[PDB]
Amino acid sequence: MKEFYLTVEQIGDSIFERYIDSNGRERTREVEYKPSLFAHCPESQATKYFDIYGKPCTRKLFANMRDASQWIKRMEDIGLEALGMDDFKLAYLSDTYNYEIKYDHTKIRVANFDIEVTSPDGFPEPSQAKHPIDAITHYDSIDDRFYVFDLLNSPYGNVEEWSIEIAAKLQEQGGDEVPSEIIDKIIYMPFDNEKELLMEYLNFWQQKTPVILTGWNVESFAIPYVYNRIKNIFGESTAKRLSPHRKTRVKVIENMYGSREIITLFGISVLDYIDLYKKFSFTNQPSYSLDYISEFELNVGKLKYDGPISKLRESNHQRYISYNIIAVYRVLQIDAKRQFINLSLDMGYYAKIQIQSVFSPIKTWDAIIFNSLKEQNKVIPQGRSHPVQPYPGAFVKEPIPNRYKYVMSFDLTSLYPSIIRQVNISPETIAGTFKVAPLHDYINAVAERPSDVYSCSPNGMMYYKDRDGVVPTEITKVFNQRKEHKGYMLAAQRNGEIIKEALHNPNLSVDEPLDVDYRFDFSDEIKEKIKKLSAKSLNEMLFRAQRTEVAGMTAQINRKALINGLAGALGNVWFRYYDLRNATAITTFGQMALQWIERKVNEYLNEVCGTEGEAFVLYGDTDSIYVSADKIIDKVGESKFRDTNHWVDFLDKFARERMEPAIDRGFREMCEYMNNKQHLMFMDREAIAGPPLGSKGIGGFWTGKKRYALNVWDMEGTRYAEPKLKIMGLETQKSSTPKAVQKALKECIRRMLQEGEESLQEYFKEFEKEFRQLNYISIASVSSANNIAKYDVGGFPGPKCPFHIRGILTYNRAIKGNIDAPQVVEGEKVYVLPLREGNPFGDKCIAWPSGTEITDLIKDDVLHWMDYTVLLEKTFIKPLEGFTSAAKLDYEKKASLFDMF
DNA sequence: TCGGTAAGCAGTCCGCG
DNA sequence: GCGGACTGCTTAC
Ligand SMILES: Cc1cn([C@H]2C[C@H](O)[C@@H](COP(=O)(O)OP(=O)(O)OP(=O)(O)O)O2)c(=O)[nH]c1=O
Ligand SMILES: [Ca+2]
Ligand SMILES: [Ca+2]
Ligand SMILES: [Ca+2]
Ligand SMILES: [Ca+2]
Repeated sequence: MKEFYLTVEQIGDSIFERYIDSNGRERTREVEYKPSLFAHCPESQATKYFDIYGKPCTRKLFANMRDASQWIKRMEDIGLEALGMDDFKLAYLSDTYNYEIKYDHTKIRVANFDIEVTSPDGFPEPSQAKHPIDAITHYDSIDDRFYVFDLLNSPYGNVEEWSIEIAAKLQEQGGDEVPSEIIDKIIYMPFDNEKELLMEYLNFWQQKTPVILTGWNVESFAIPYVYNRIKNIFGESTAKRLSPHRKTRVKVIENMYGSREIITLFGISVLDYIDLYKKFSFTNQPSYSLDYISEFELNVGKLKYDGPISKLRESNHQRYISYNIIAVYRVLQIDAKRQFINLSLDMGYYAKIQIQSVFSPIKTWDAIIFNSLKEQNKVIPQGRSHPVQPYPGAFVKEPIPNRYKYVMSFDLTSLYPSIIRQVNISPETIAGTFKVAPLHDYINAVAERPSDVYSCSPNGMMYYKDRDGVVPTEITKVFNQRKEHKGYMLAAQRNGEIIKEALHNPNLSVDEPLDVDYRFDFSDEIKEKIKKLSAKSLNEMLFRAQRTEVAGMTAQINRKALINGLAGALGNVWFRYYDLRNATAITTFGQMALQWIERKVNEYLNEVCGTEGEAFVLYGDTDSIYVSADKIIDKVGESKFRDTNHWVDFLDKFARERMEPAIDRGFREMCEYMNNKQHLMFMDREAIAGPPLGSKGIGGFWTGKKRYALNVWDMEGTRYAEPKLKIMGLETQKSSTPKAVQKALKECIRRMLQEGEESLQEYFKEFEKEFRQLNYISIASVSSANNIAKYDVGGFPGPKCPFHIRGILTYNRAIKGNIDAPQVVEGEKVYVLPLREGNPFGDKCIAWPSGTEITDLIKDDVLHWMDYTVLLEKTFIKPLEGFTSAAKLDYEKKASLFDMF
């Protein structure tokens, strides 16, 4: 097999590399790598190395990496550019793996672990590590085993061994329900003392050294705790055995308001799963406890126990250990679904970076561009210091707030990357500038044509047309990968809808789910077989189709995020290729493209309808337009359609056969006007929306910019079994909105769009009457909580104290003195409830850590004093009033002359 | 929360005769 | 009471 790296580090003058050799074995080597850097040289000097602008360079080979670093410093002292890859390990990988890396995940040791630490006096601080580690569960992907290290004797209690037999039993048998599929994979090791436990764990780690190390909060808790505890008991040298090269560093992570410490383990790649999830999931959750995320992702129930976690080991050691094991498994289950480790490996090996560097789009693109340029013996520029400067972004149209009955939307494919490719925007393709007219003049095609030679953006920049820049070349490669995965995602989505339709008529039989590839549209033969399947088999197939869609979504949306990240990196001062001329060339071209095509679409539809000056485009944001289709439907007449699907078909065909060719002609003209390199503005129909045929539903409404709701029948070629609400920006979509209120507001919207005013009034009346019975957690608001200290004046709110922070201060006074009460953590999320006048907490609200029940001490008083009237007005009535006023509807029935009968 | 801009709403403070 | 200046937080792209 072809060799591939696992990890790489620089330690002084050596590169330490772990890798898989040509025979598939894991090896380690230390290499005295001699790096090269570059200086500009005279034109009359033979070289094969050129910078990105075509100026000749001489290569300087150093005796060691320290010599190279010192040379960079002296070049700064002189005032001359020091060119080349200054991150020597990236250069090492580029020289050692000079081909497209083909990796074999089965050879990569991925470890998932979790620790338990009993603590009487609050949260066990990892930097102190003053309490025994009393359990470790460590799953190894190569062994496919859960290694369980269990402390039986502690200063906080002596316990009996954990029983695998009880662990396996149902909770209704008094068991812990450890999933049967992992029971045979557990290797249980009990210990008489903590010193022996940790010594054995280190010997185990030496034998089975993680390449990828993951788990939940491992970077901020488990790793520093284990390192510091071993340090405290045995000394520094022993703790450093967690690194295969015996090297560690305390790293200070700084933010806006403070800092924290993590431990860097040289020769390991730590990918904390909470951080993978936050980067790659595109969710914003009210809590990031593993129980909360597990319930959201997997629909598994919360891990139930009695009393505080600090007393769990002593009271129920059996459950304590089972729950440690289950926590490790839940992370593996989330990854089986979301496939974030797979994604990280794919992108890391593609770029040729340390795998943990996938968190940084700047580092990722630096490496991709470096490797690409090196292939042509070109030499990268030195990174420079720049002051942070604001720059302009997208255009968003101000919509007229209203109901909109029939709507079709259109959207540009991969806009910012397509602009980069069309215009040919790159550091080395800058050709010069032209004299800019107001943007309006380009939009309306009255400005002078910018150039007869170069490719232009309306910010004034011109670009070469003779050859593609490196940024367009490399962005195209990742875009093509994205396109492939998006295809699989959409096919799985369409396949899912076929199964949903079939589920209306399930067959009374015993059979099996079909063995199919859900990434490809079902054949006619498969469709025929599906129509004969049982509900059991169909539901299994739906679950599998949906898992295939999730896998495709992970792969496509994150490749989209990477290519959009390159457009953004051009506007980040830490990027080697930072240039506001290029960042603004992208965003300004986008503003023009949207407004240009709004004009062309209005012109086309006014012509087909025989009117003048009427606005068909009701809204647009960045690269999308929303078109009123009422007049199109009315030209046919509603009574002429057989059912909803009939007019949906008609609009689908109108969009494809009439509107898209008109849009294409419009953009081709724009490409010629700007003299661009290649026409790549591809705007296809996205949504077809409207009320059910014959209903009193309103179809859709807008309240303002980035705030609308549509009843959608077809999305990007997926024809839904049931209409789907597309809601953007409204409170239903915000993590700050109470869970039960999101649900109620969504039902109000559904009723408005699908059924009409009377239906809305009926539901509102019921919600208002019953909502006080809702569980307190479900009606609590949520907020991140920063700067608690800034606003705390002797335990009371200082000037301008935010509402949620006020709630935290209230909580802190109520729990004062208690060492075991859950503390609110700076920067994390809290639940918030309003309090009625004259409550014993002495303020108008209270807040506590999100994802948790409020502590028993004050729970009774919180429930008794919760202000339901304020809660309802603020979270439900006010947003609903906004929706209904915009849609010209009433949520309460107004008096009529009929009330007289 | 270590890792592009536009823009909405909640809440504080305070003016507005 | 509602709007502007401002902070804080959270979305849509
Ligand atoms: C979603 C998103 C968009 N944008 C910018 C760049 C996008 O090209 C532009 C439009 O966003 P989108 O229409 O969401 O995305 P897209 O056009 O890149 O891709 P698709 O093919 O799925 O339509 O907004 C960002 O800069 N960052 C982001 O996270
Ligand atoms: Ca735990
Ligand atoms: Ca788009
Ligand atoms: Ca059937
Ligand atoms: Ca869009």
